[PDB]
Amino acid sequence: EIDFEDDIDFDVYFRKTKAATILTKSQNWRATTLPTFNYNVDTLVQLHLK
Amino acid sequence: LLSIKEAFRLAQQPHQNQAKLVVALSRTYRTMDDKTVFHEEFIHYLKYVMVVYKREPAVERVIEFAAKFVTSDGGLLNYLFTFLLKSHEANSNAVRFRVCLLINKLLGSMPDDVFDKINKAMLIRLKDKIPNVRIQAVLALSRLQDPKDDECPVVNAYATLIENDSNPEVRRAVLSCIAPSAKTLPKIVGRTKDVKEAVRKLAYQVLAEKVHMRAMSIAQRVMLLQQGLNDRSDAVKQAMQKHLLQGWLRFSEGNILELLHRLDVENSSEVAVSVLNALFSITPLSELVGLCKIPVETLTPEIALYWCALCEYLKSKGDEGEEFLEQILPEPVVYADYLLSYIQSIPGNLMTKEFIGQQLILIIKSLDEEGGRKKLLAVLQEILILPTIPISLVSFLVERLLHIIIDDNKRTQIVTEIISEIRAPIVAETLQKCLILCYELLKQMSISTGLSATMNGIIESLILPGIISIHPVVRNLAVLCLGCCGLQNQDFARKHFVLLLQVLQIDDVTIKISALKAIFDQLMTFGIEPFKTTAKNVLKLLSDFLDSEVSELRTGAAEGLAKLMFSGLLVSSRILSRLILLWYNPVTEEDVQLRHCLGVFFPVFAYASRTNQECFEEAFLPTLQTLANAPASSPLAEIDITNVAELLVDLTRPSGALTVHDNLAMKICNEILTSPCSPEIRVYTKALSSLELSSHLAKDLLVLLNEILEQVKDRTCLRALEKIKIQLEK
Repeated sequence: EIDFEDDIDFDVYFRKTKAATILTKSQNWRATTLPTFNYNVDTLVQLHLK
Repeated sequence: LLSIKEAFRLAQQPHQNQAKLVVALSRTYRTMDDKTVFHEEFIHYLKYVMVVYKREPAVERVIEFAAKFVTSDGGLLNYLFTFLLKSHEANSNAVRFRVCLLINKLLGSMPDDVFDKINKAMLIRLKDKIPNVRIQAVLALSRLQDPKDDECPVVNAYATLIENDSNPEVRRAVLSCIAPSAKTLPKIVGRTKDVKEAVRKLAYQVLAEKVHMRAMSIAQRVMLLQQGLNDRSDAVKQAMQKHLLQGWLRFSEGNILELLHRLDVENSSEVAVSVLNALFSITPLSELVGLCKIPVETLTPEIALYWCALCEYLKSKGDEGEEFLEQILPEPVVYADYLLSYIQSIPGNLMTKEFIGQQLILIIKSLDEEGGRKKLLAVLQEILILPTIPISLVSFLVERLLHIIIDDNKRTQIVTEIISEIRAPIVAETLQKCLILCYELLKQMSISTGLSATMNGIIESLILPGIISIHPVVRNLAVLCLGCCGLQNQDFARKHFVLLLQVLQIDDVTIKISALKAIFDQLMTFGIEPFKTTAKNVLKLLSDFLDSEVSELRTGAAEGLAKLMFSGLLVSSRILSRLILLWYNPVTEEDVQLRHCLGVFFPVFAYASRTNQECFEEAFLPTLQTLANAPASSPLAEIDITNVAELLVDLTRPSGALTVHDNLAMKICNEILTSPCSPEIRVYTKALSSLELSSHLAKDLLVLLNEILEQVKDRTCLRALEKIKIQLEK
């Protein structure tokens, strides 16, 4: 519920300071993307010719 | 009248019509004179809902109202726009979020340097500390894109953000806004590999719904179809199949054949079959079989592969498919003549005719009747005998032929008949054709009927003489065949096993690989012992291939040795030391098969039994000493010793009577006491501290640790050793 009655000094909220955006330094797709091999332990007991 | 405050206080309520409030207040606006007094009033009460970050529904209702109302000196929407752009750098996270939100909602509901200031301001907020603020900025800047104008600063930011933003929703946001352009397309399709399932699911929708099928290369279409089809979640599978495939299918007019042409069926046919099978299971048989008017001879590879994949499908839908299957296929025999007449039409480069040939040769195992078998075996034999036929089809024909015979002796005979035919007239490829039959005969042959005296004919006639053949393609199949024979009779293996080793060191590289396979399959089946009662050095030979320059040989040797160890047929702390080293060796970083194989073996081998772990414990010191003694030139000097020791201690934990770690603690204390100021002193102490020491070893260990504290001089290792001491004292 929002009380529109009491005169709140909204300057505290809208006022400017430091610092708004993420720093220039800050990353790669390596973090976002999945890495594409499969080795089943059964292949360890299996033959090459059959 | 209705004041802005009542209008807002009312919009706050859940069940309160907004269309009405617009009309009430809308008059209140025009009825006022000097609108600027209303303008300043509107923003003032709007501030009460711009300072709340959390999505309380009351706040959201007013925002929607204020935005809807406004978009249903210059003002009022322009007054509000001016105010938002001045407040978009406010210290409050809520305000910045609300500002972007309102700008977004405004830009979306409406029918001058304000467009420029928005584009500028939101482009800044794309870098906001708060993820949600960045999201609203993206949504805001969404309408302000321009695909045509190269290097738009919105599409650029989107291109950066869609791949580089830490936050999944920010990316997922940019993925739904980004305009499908030439440079943009790769980023969009690249989100089908995104870590977050929701992003991957969405990428298929945007692709299917915002990009045309033409825009994508044939190679991309297969990547999407394949990738999405075996993606970890059925949510992503269903997403691609529902939006993308059924969408790609729609552009074809719901025709599967036309769709196949677009997937480059010749090369990526396995993927095409998957697409087919997935598509088959969601359409009635009456329609799928409909695509076939009994065969029609002039066909494309897309047509051939379809019918082949459908016939195999229809045979799997057991009974119902029996009816629809008999619609497209003729009785087994009449198909044989059909198969035969095609193979004849083969001497611009129509690889395509070899491919289509395989598909029809492969349809054979969907036929069925004893008379028909003989007449299928008849044409199959005829085709195999006929020259000019490409060897690519040989293996496939032989397999289809051997499937039917049922009898190992009848197979060896039907085969013997065929080889003698090909051996009558007079080159190397005539030898290849024969050996291809020999191979495909040996591999499907059961162990019981090992080396029928008829086989020994072929072994003596074709297989053995093949090994010395001048043509390399001949030797390879010869070796492969010899190894398959050795598997049949143990005595046979013993005689020619020495020959197989000969091939290993002397012969060509691609033959070696076959040799390794042979030797390893035989060692795995008969053990090492029966072969040392001629080649006493067999273990030395296979081992020295770990240091091979050829990837296939490293991986062949390495894996073959790993297999022998896992089944307890080989016990060697040396070779196991050489394996662990090989796995860490930089020379192996791009040997994916090798590095992956061992990665599984070491753990599963270690925790299988104490004797296995004991093998690692025996190998502990020799490994780290092989490392410490490596000159700067070897790739081994690059290796990190601590990583290797930690792995060994890990594999040897009793969490997988003096335990193995107890013996280790001894070995290590004995080593530390031998050279307490060694360059590796740090490594050995860490290994010591991370061990899982038994309780009863503490008194004996304490004795050792005290003396170690006397001789060890590195203050770093000492503080760690004292720390171990207090634990024992407990």
